[PDB]
Amino acid sequence: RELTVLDLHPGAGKTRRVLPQLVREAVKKRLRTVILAPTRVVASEMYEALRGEPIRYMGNEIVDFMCHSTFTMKLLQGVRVPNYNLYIMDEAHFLDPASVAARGYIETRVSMGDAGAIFMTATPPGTTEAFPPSNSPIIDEETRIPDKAWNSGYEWITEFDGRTVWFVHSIKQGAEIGTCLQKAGKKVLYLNRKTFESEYPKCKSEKWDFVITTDISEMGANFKADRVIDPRKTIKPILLDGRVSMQGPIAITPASAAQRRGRIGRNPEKLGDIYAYSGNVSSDNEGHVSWTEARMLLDNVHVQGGVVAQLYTPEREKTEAYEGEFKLKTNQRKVFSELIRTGDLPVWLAFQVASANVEYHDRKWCFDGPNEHLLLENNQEIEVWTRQGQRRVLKPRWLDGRITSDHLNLKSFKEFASGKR
Repeated sequence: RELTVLDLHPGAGKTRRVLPQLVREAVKKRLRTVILAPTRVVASEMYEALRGEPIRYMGNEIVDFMCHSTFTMKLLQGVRVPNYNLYIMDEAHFLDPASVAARGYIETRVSMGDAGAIFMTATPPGTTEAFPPSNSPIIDEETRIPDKAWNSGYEWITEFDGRTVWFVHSIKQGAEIGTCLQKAGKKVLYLNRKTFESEYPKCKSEKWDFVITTDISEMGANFKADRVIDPRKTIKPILLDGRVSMQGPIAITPASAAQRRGRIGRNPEKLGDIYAYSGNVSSDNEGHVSWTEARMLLDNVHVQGGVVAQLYTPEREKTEAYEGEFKLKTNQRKVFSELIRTGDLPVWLAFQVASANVEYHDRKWCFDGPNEHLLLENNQEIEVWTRQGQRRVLKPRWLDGRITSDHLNLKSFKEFASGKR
């Protein structure tokens, strides 16, 4: 039937209350259903909320549940995916290109009349409110926030008896801020994609004064906190002159800012909660490779009885690509899908390699580019050791700034270039 968008503000219980209602209805109506979580952590949260329900996690069951990226990767790999009657997408504002492609694919099956869909999120695509409702009033305090260690000033930060979640634009920024806070006698927990599964539980089992987080905590994380500090900065990959570069710190989106603030003001009986913020929000993000990458994904997804999925309607404004531009042949597509899935390469970079007819196991492109593609970290080249073992430096045929944007990306690419994956 229909694509229903339910805007439900942070704390409204999308997962804990609304999702079970939706599931019970779909089970009763005998609708063949998929539930799409943005992350593995949300996935487990949903599981807990949905115990007893006949759900298939990725008896008999007509309801499946998996991540956005799993969904669109299955579609890319051409492994059969059910012709679901109902698609429920959680956190449908998520800008990960796999989420953007899933939206477009889902809206297509709806427009073709194969299915109905429900998109859930506080901040629907096309909408722009940085200060959504909350369970309890939030004090919004525009203020000056340090971007680095400080020796003096900023006493509003440290003279605070409650718990604060501070969003940083990078793991690196988090280390320098967190360390300054620890030197000031504060107990800090660091949350990023490396540290999350072990450190996040500690937010419940330990006493803490600050959580220093990257944007990983914008959706997957519930804190019992009194304050969020949010400089509203990110670093984003921008496509320019046939290469991807990290540009920032730049303003975050209204959706992200709403998610960040949405960490507090969630107990109806608790009034003191503060959102201490600085800077603007921005929807000017067409330069972000993310949108190009969505099209690279979607151009390579088959739709039975239909044609190339366009992006979700309010997101079509984000790209100027023509239908089928990024479509690959069968074998290039396999390479492309595995460069992403197993290689852990960013989508745009995987695309460059695959469309150049490079085979998946052939890593020579990681070393034989022009000198202008010499990768640097801490201002120095990165010497690696391939499968045979002698002196090569990282210098890819195609330049994607994400390779060296943090230590997790760099280590993953060194492993890839060495032929480990």
